[PDB]
Amino acid sequence: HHWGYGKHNGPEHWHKDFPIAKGERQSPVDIDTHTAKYDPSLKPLSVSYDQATSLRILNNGHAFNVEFDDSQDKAVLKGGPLDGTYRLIQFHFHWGSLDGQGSEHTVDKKKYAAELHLVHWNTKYGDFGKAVQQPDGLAVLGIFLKVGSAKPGLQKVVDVLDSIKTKGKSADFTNFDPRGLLPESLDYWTYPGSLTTPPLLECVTWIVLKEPISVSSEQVLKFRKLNFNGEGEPEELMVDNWRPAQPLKNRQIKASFK
Ligand SMILES: NS(=O)(=O)c1ccc(CCN(Cc2ccco2)C(=O)CN(CCC(=O)O)CCc2ccccc2)cc1
Ligand SMILES: NS(=O)(=O)c1ccc(CCN(Cc2ccco2)C(=O)CN(CCC(=O)O)CCc2ccccc2)cc1
Ligand SMILES: [Zn+2]
Repeated sequence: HHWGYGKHNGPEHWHKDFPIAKGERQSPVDIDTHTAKYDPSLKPLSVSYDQATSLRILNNGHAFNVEFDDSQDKAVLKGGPLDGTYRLIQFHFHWGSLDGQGSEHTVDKKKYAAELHLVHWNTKYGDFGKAVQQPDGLAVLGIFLKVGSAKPGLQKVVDVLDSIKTKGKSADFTNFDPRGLLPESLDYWTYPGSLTTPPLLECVTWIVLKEPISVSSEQVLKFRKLNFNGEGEPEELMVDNWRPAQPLKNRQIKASFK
């Protein structure tokens, strides 16, 4: 795999090794708020993270993942548009080189500074690798970040990043509560889509929260000090690791709220 976010290996090149990049349900997308229809049949989300067990934080060369114990139903997402139970496996972010870009989804073409993805897999498929082969295999909860006041629940993440500066580095990251990354409201938009990085599999029910979280300039500046490169290689700052909006095609975005 030699895909990335550079001019020579970025999103416009991905289709050559991953032809599904030009598929019928690719993500992210622009959320046109006036065209999304309230669906009164959608249920409230059930975010049940009380028993979450975080384990480790990894710089994988594309972002950093906070990984969870998903060998039992400890942190799960249910309800909303979902049938059944989806286990939290990891979260990560996408962010920009400046505050005016970074998110993958957009809202009436507005780009946020960053976007958090809480990744969950449908337990009816037994493991994540099986789930990604199914149209309802994953549920990703997407949360926009804007720059303003600090997010206290993000600080423990920010302060460990110095220890995973380069690709392949990891660190213990136990006892982290992902509930501190949520906004107050769970109002959301939802639509069927894909992974936003290769292999771009069309296996995701996207649930994008309407309310952004606020993070401080200092917090996002620390994201931007990470490296795409490995240790002992010339520095390539980990910034602009977002895929732009893709064609909506034959899909409808539904809103949980009027
Ligand atoms: N899956 S895809 O999107 O369709 C996709 C896959 C491959 C490429 C080409 C990658 N390119 C262009 C590039 C991209 C960024 C800069 O230059 C390279 O030059 C190859 N080279 C650096 C690629 C890399 O690892 O970044 C690695 C091979 C190599 C050989 C010998 C010694 C060391 C390394 C582009 C897109
Ligand atoms: N931005 S996004 O849309 O939210 C989004 C985009 C990409 C991914 C990546 C998913 N991938 C790559 C992948 C795997 C299969 C297809 O694709 C992995 O997680 C790979 N992982 C190893 C590297 C690692 O995780 O350390 C193993 C996953 C696994 C396989 C089998 C059983 C259990 C777990 C997640 C969310
Ligand atoms: Zn993501």
